[PDB]
Amino acid sequence: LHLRIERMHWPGSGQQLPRSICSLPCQPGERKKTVKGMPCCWHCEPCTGYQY
Amino acid sequence: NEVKSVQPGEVCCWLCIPCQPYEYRLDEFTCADCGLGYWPNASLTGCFELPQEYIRWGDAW
Repeated sequence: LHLRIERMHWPGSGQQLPRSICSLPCQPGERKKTVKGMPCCWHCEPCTGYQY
Repeated sequence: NEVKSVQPGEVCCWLCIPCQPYEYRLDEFTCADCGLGYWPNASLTGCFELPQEYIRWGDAW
């Protein structure tokens, strides 16, 4: 896997290798960050209320 | 008393979540609700009126 990211690897737009991702991280914290059956993606239900 | 929580996702496999006990069911895919002072229908088919309360002639108070 000998890549070279500094070897002008930007895919033509933005900066630092823009990414495809199904769901962003949710730093405040999520009731389950509940994943569906496909494990690479999740729904963020937040820790609202006393359940934190 | 329950609604199919949505996830179009990979496939049309639904979750189930019971509505807010005061929120009825006007759509199978989403609950419904009405003004304060009101209530859900038993089958959750619409808004229902909770019966007015007052100091009655014969009550203990």
